[PDB]
Amino acid sequence: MLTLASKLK
Amino acid sequence: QRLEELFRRYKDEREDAILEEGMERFCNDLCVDPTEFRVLLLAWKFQAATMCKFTRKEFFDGCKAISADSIDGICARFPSLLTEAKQEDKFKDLYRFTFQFGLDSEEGQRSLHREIAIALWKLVFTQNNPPVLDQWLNFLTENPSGIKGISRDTWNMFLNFTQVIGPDLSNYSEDEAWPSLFDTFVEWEMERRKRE
Repeated sequence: MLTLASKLK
Repeated sequence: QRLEELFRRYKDEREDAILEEGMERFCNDLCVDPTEFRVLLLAWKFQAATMCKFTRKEFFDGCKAISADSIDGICARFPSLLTEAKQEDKFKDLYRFTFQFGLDSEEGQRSLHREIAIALWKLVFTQNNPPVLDQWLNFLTENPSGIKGISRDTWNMFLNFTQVIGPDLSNYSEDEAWPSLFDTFVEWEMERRKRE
């Protein structure tokens, strides 16, 4: 889930 | 019933799906870094293709597919998932899925962002690094020729590329109908061998 961190910000 | 309770605890309050908050708790319970290879394998098995999301159907069909209705059951499957992904035909399938997965269809794009492509190439080859992969990924982070993204055919043909050529490069022909990016790379890679 490469985009998880960005999506959580 | 255990599957329903399991789904319910990661499920979005509004949508009938696991979104990013659930996904993160779900990986945490699995004791797995969210970006690691087993998580790609899970998404593959659940046939997600939308990053950071498992719809109710994907989750149920995917859990059923690996015969798990629990966090502990899923973890127990990991070693055999790893083994499965090593078989030639499964790997080709996982490799094709990985492009679609990294692809933001919500917009949606038709190409992968260069950096996702770079991360996903590294991830998908986890168990089997081809000789040419390290430099290919160095080449792309540098991005000498300023590409915006990686298309489906470039991704598709890269696998064969890694099988045909290298470490020697002796089987590379500039005349062959490889995506032109491969030629840009071979040049770049000749230059770095020189400067080395």
